[PDB]
Amino acid sequence: EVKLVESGGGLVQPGGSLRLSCATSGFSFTDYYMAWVRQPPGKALEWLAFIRNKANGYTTDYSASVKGRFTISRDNSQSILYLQMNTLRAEDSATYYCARGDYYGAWFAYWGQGTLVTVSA
Amino acid sequence: QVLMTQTPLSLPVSLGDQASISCRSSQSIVHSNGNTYLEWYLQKPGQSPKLLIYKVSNRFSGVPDRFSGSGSGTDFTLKISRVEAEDLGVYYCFQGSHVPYTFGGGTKLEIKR
Amino acid sequence: STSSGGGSA
Ligand SMILES: O=C(O)CCCN/C=C1/N=C(c2ccccc2)OC1=O
Repeated sequence: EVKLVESGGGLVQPGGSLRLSCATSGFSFTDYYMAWVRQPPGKALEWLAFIRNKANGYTTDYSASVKGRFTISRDNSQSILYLQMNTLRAEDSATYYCARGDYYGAWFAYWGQGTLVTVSA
Repeated sequence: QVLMTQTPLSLPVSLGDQASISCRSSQSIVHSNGNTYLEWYLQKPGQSPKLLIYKVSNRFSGVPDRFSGSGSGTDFTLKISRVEAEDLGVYYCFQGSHVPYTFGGGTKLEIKR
Repeated sequence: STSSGGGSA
């Protein structure tokens, strides 16, 4: 049913951009809150930026750790979520996941398998 | 920003014993509407995290009864009546009602004796 | 490195 797949991460050089993507399957993509959580090989899960559904005018909020660099977006026709990351760095190397809110008080009801990024060579 | 501070860092248990993870916020985590978007997740070794309890105490469909959360305020606590081997992993509490949304540092739930 | 390469709110 619900399928969330990420892709676009890889080995990048300090500074410089990259564009992550998440494909959707099994749900009217437009009616749901979406996010990007990040877990550096290190430890803790870290919410980066979130995008809401048509019901909420597709608003968007970001952590400050990516406030100006990273930028979220959503292809409502193709049902895909993107995360453009710019001037990457060290603390950026991590497995980036895709998440979709639940019809109730829940932000991450469905996570993707996650895609890894490594920046520091 | 309001950070979550969950303890203990590591929680050793024998399969079958109850387990209790705490999560002290650092300030009221009540949204403008009436909710407290405090959630729990279980990330098993090398495996995306799962949603366990969304509002301070609702149990996400598919998660077994063993799990339950609670305690509105600044102190929230996740409890598991009997811990199966498949419960072992790292639990994180997530604060979802105040931007910048935050996670706890986690609390590994490994086998004790 | 390869080619051509309190305080809380
Ligand atoms: O369950 C119904 O089938 C499904 C869809 C309902 N619209 C609600 C959605 N509600 C949220 C949401 C995300 C965080 C807190 C409160 C609500 O994300 C969504 O995609």
